[PDB]
Amino acid sequence: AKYFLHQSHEEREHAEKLMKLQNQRGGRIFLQDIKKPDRDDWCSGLNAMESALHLEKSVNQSLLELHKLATDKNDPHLCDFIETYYLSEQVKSIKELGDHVTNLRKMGAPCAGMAEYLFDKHTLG
Amino acid sequence: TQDLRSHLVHKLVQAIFPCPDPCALKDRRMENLVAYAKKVEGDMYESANSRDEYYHLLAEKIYKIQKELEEKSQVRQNYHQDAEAAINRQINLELYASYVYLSMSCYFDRDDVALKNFAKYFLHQSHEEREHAEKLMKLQNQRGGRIFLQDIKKPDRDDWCSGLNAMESALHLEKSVNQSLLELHKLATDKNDPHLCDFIETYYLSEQVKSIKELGDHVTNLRKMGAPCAGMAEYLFDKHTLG
Amino acid sequence: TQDLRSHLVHKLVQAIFPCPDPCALKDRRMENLVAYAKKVEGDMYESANSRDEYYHLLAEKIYKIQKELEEKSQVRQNYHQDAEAAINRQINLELYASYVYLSMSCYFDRDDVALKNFAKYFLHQSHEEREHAEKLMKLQNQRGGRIFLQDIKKPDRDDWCSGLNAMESALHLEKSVNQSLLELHKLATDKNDPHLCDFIETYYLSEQVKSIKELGDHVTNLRKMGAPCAGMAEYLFDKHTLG
Amino acid sequence: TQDLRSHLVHKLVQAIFPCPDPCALKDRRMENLVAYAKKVEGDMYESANSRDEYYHLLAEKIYKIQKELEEKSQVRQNYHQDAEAAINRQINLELYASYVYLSMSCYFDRDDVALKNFAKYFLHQSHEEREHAEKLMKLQNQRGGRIFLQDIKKPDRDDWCSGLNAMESALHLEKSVNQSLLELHKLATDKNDPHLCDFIETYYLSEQVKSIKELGDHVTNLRKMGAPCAGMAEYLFDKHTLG
Amino acid sequence: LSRRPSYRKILNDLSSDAP
Amino acid sequence: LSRRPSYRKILNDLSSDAP
Amino acid sequence: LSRRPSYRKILNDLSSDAP
Repeated sequence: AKYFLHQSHEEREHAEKLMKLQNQRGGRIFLQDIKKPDRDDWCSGLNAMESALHLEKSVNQSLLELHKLATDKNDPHLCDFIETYYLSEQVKSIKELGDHVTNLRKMGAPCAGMAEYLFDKHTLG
Repeated sequence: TQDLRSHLVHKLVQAIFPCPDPCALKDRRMENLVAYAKKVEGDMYESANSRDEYYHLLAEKIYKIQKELEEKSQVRQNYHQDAEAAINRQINLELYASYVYLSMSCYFDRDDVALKNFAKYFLHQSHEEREHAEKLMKLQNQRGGRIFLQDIKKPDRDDWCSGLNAMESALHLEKSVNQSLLELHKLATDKNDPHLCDFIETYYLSEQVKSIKELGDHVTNLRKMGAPCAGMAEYLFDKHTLG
Repeated sequence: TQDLRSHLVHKLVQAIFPCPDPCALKDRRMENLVAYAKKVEGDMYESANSRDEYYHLLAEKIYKIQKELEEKSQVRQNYHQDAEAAINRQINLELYASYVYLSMSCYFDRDDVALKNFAKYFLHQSHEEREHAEKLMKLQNQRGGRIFLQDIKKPDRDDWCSGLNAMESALHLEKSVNQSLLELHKLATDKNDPHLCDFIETYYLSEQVKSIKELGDHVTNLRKMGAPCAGMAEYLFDKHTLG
Repeated sequence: TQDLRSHLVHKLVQAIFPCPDPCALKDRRMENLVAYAKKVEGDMYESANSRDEYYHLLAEKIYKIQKELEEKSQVRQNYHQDAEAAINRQINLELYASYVYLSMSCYFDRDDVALKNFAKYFLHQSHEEREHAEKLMKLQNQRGGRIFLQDIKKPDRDDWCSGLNAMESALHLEKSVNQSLLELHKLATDKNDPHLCDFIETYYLSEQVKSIKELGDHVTNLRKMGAPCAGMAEYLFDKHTLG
Repeated sequence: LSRRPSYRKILNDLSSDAP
Repeated sequence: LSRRPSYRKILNDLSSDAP
Repeated sequence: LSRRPSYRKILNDLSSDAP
């Protein structure tokens, strides 16, 4: 829970930084409705880690599409800032989630509650 | 027309060859070089029509002679002359911006303005632009490109009206600098130069965007408070924001 | 030709399948796999012409078998095999540069040279190149690309003459590394890879440019002072610059 | 066969004589040397039978020419060529061990392994082996022996299975290094070299024994807990021992 | 085929090992 | 020719100096 | 002769380079 809260705080700070960067450039921001997660019950831990990894991959794909659109529409500053101060954190998060998934698959989760407890008390502990 | 011809014949001996060396070499080489220069300029003068075409042909001959004696740097790797011209234009624009900021700093610290915080902010901006220009010159020297420093233009508006007009002029200057940086990045991308364009878009565009945003905020404050429609707004912005 | 055939038949059982597991699975699977390998190699040997074509067909069969058993990483997102080959070539070049710098450091700390500061500088450069290579390997492992470490080539010049020739060789090596980095950036840009090329041009090209500039300054100093035309210049550059 | 002959005729001018000096001497000496080399290679080609015997005779001639131009060090005292060959083989083995440890460190820090402590331990071991190799090179340079750095071999097993197989391979490598050190000590004792063998048995064998004991303890722990029969044992050994 | 560097690697290895 | 900026520089200098 | 390792080194190099 603490790790997920820290990740949520990091994503919130990144979103606020993106909003501030858009406001500095002069672009308008039209905040719409926020969609809810399609899976209210995240099964256990392995499914939650896989969903987080898929979400990070989708965010990375969206960032790549944004960089490509900024390069095609003559926008070096925005694409450079995105690929410098955002893609590194995304790659680090993807690598950490992959390591967590590998650990949960090798130890035995959710096939046994011992692996989840040990990963809670050792890695994120 | 004697002084003009004397200057033209005295500048070519320096434009063609730099400086000799008495102790290392001899002295007859510079004499032979200046003799050949006199001979070729006399041959060009005897075979000329008017005045402008002779000067153009002399300039072309000087350029063609300088085409060989270049001595390229050993650290030069993947760099085109268009990138060098773009860097020179950017350096000239940075020097012009520093001169404009110095003029603004020296215009507000007078007695008829009485704005010390504005003068300090303009002096800090001029120092930042000077440091950026020096960093650009150092980066160009590290890559091996030549730097040809020319004359620095003066601001077209010696009297900057008040404060709002000065802020608008500074914002327009920052927008022009940003456009020049974008053109430099595009030219470096089209001419295969990722390092220079990346360094420009990383360690320069951020400061330019921040300065543009700050100038826009200052203009918005001056327009909402009431400047130069009332001297109270300028004094309050001096004693609060830049104070 | 018995030892060659034995090595060829003992390397394919490892190139096709990695390592089995007795406690987790059983043991008949590896036996069936090696039996199928023996059967297919016998079928290829019975239907062959000479010697080179049989080896080529065996290598192609091994490649085709490895085409399925790949197990791609879940963290791999937008990455082409050309980028992987370019990263492998860059890693090989970094290892070669580290080996050359280690040889230079071990060549100057002898008794016939007596240059401890040059050896320390070369050792520091070798450590920096080693750290850069390790960082590149870690970045490739984070993206999910495979790393196939091969043999490290030796310097073609075991005797680095003196100091000026060593500095020129180091400058040429740095220029080659910069050219390889530019080619990698171009390949990543053409194959849709902004993150890798941006990281390369940000956290690697600056150090390369600084090293090239430092080596150029060292070469200029050695040429102006008098090296290796006089041992005084080398001693003074050792006791002043790198001292 | 033109490129091969060109390479063979361009490598002999560097293998026979190192590097000339224009400013110190003249230039006709290198010309006379390369002319004599061309003459002798032409005489050997005109008096040859096949291809391999000519290359062998050329290599023997190069060796015989290098027998005179050796310039022994003034610090060399009581040192045989067998000891030099043994030190070179030990340096090659140390470089191979460092490469294997680097490959192990870069194999465990991936996403399909997720063992950061194992990668850190392997990187520390690689750094220790690199420092030991550098110390051996420095000790050889202090004694006056020549160092001929050759190619570094790659690990025969690119995929290190899991953790137990990697530990067993590291233990076998440490045992091979210990056997090589024992052979070096025996050769130094038989060839009258107490200083080198004493330094090897004092400042190297202790670390080797400690590493062998640590690897044996790690293998025993992996066999008792259950690796690679279960991923829980590897995770616990990562988070407890190397954690 | 020749899309991966291991093609050229194994080719050079087999050319160096086998005469 | 006009491939380098010193072309235009010397041209403008000669146009400003000479009438 | 074969008293120095550079003998075997050059021999192996010439055997690997020349067919």
